[PDB]
Amino acid sequence: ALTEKTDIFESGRNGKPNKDGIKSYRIPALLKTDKGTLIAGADERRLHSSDWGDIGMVIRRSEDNGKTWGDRVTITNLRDNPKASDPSIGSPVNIDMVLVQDPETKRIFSIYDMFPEGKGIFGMSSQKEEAYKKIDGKTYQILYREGEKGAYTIRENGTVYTPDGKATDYRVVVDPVKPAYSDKGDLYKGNQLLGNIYFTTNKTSPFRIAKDSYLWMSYSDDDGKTWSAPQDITPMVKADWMKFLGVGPGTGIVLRNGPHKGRILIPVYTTNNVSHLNGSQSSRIIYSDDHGKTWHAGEAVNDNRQVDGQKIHSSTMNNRRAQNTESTVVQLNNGDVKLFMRGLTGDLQVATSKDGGVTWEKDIKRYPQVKDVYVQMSAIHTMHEGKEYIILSNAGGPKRENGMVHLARVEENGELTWLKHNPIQKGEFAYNSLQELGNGEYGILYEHTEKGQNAYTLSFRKFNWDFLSK
Amino acid sequence: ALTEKTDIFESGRNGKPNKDGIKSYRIPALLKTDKGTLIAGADERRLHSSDWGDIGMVIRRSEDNGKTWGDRVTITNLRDNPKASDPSIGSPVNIDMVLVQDPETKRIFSIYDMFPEGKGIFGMSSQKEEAYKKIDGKTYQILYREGEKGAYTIRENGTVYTPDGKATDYRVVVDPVKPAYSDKGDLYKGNQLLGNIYFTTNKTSPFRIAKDSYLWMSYSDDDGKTWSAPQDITPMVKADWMKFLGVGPGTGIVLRNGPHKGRILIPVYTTNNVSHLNGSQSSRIIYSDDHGKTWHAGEAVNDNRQVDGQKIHSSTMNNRRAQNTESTVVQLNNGDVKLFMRGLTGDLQVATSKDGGVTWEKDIKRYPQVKDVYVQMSAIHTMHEGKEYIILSNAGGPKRENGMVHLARVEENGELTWLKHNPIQKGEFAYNSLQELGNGEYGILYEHTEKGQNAYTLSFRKFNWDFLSK
Ligand SMILES: CC(=O)N[C@H]1[C@H]([C@H](O)[C@H](O)CO)OC(C(=O)O)=C[C@@H]1O
Ligand SMILES: CC(=O)N[C@H]1[C@H]([C@H](O)[C@H](O)CO)OC(C(=O)O)=C[C@@H]1O
Ligand SMILES: [Cl-]
Repeated sequence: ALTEKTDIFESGRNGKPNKDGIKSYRIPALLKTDKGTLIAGADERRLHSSDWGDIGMVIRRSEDNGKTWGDRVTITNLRDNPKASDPSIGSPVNIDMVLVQDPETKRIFSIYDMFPEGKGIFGMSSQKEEAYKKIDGKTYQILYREGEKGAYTIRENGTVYTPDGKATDYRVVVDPVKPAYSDKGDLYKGNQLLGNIYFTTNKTSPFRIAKDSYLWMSYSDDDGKTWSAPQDITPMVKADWMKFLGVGPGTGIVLRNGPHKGRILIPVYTTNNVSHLNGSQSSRIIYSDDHGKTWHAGEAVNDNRQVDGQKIHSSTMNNRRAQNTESTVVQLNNGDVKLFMRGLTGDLQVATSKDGGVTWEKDIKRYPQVKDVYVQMSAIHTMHEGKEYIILSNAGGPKRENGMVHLARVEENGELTWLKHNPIQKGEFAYNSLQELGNGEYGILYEHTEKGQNAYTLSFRKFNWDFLSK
Repeated sequence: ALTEKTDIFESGRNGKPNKDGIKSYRIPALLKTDKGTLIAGADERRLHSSDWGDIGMVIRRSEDNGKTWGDRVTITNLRDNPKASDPSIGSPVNIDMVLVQDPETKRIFSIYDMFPEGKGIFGMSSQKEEAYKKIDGKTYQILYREGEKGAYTIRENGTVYTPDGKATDYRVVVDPVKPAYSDKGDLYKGNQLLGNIYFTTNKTSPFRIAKDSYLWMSYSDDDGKTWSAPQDITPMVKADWMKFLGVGPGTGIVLRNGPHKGRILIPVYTTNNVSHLNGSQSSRIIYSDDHGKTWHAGEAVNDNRQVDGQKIHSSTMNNRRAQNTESTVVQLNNGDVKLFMRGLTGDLQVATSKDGGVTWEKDIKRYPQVKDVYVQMSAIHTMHEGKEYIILSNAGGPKRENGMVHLARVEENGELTWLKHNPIQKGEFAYNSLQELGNGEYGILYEHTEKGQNAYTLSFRKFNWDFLSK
């Protein structure tokens, strides 16, 4: 059996905003917390549906295990540029979240992309501006002044600082904010405002950050009810050559066994300056061994990998077919990590790691039993009456439609046997996130539209083992 | 006055190897030391005059102000691949050197390029191979093993470690090297010599280093009679995005003024993976503030540089004309650093640093009164009775011909106004290196051909100044 859909994030209708003024909801993430709570995350795309604009990172909570859901809690929404001529592209952007709970600390992390005002990924500059500087062993974000060339950093209490190293006070950027963090990056000269460092057009202040892709994180210590101010984790994980670095949205994992047990894995992907979105999309994970304090980049699956007798690297590649993008991560009972990667083979592409996410084996396994129409997927480990299984959910196709939940037995070394492919949602079907619910039940937050819904409405369903196996 | 042609590094004739079977000599570097000694350095290009093959770093000394010269002392020459099916491209390569002396320590530095077997610069791999890896960092050089993906590292005493971090113990590379350092890189299984980590063709050992460009350093404390084993400085200065990193050959300086007195400046240039040789050649310096122990990279002249309306970076640029390659550096008495860069404008190109070679000013000064036929140049600071004077020497044109010596008056602001341009050599003329001999006398080692000489024969000329004035 399978429950009827419960709509958790309701988008507007026929191009028009909903009751709150919001046209679109988008990128689902679902988390089952130690307290038994269900946390549902999404992009709140106010006016409109594209991969940019006024977008907030929002969650909702359920305590009755998915029956009823509380209020929308906004984690982060950066304030729009009020003097931008095109308001649909006139806001700093947060986009795509990953959720994970550290089982030791009970801390819940939401990691998500950040772009200043622009078209977030489809609006990146073709030239690099340095985003960060290491002054005397400490890393500070850079600022670029109008007309002037040179450093400018952000130190101490948001006190700016000239390329001279002179504490040119008057100037402060806010980073211990305050309201719902919409005032992050606000620039003051005195007690009076001015502008915001994430503003790109028609600026009322002289300072902006570098035009780049960024990676932010916020945490909750009260089961998802209140969230910390965004931590900029970018410099810990982003290399000099990297153009884009963003999350593979959905739900991350904590390793439960082997010598790296307790390691947090967050799926991510990069583009390089050689081919950007045309032929360099490359999956990897970032990880933390200290309960979310510091983060590190693992190697890309495409690093030192052989395609057609020629080795590639994610920093230099230009090959459309060899890309792998958004991914979903799972650990086996034998300690292996499997990375299910969105790609362009029409097939399920899977990478294998032996050292817990850092390095990847030579070959990408392909399963013709599971279609991939170039859309996000979620997969989870689950134990049923002995051993062992993985549950994977994505569009059946052709196109982003006919939602499928696929069931595989985990064999031996460490092989997968696809046992059944059960339809879960007819009509439009895109992004989705699976969770184990306890007691042989499972949950899913997925993208789907009906009856003129804008794109997308995010909906929840429970199901049991019978729905999966017969 | 001007002294007649005095050859130091004699090339061959009409495609014949000279007395010692060395067809070609190339890339002059001239240094006068603390004891008054002159050092002349060259590419010992044994097999041809191309930018690859079997090349040794060699010097010849003079105690008598360049009257007569001592014999050849090989700094470094890596042994050839005896199994390579083409000897002309069948050797690990060293190429281009900078000479410089620390005034306080008297240590003389030779900084030069290195490539494994191949066409060094004209034969670089299309895709990135990681060359180094931090482990409890601790940075080690990577080895790749035929048939396998995965690190392999060179650790203590040259012991090869497996990608897992297990000692192969058996496998070891020669790091403290002995002979002419010709055994550097040799790979052993115990006392069994198998091959060399710098060979890339028809290999006899299982391991090779990354196909990349490297930057090596040797030093002598005995005024140039013996030299240490090559030190690999690459990982201190070469960023991840960099394809090529190599020196602007000739002679370096030490800062004598300002808040950075004692800093050693080595001119270098980089390429990127977007356009490599076709549009990315970018001049910068590397420097040492601790007497040549540790090195750091300065920012490129092309970093955040407004050109043709747009801002570029050395890591992302594709602009042929905006390139700046080999360069020579001088400090002014007001503390400014000037960088004369080989370019493709036909003009002389000059950039200014006000923080001792790290950052560069918005603007590149073009001096039409001075020609540049896209070839290396040489410049030195020199006081004579007044203020302030710089000598710049290069080709006259059209083509690599007519050795010119130009003089400029260093104004206080501090621009420079050119006074006279005097021919020092007729015929075909290319690379050169200038020094200050004292008593208002100057010396120049340069590149020249006559009587069917293989190119080049590298000749010396001593003289002032009435040549410059009158
Ligand atoms: C940060 C961002 O833009 N993420 C978006 C992603 C990305 O643009 C694409 O993977 C580029 O190749 O595309 C999609 C999509 O519905 O297909 C949704 C994400 O919101
Ligand atoms: C590292 C190296 O090869 N240096 C060479 C240099 C280089 O190829 C060029 O600067 C690329 O544009 O070319 C020349 C030259 O004929 O002028 C001489 C140098 O030996
Ligand atoms: Cl602003």
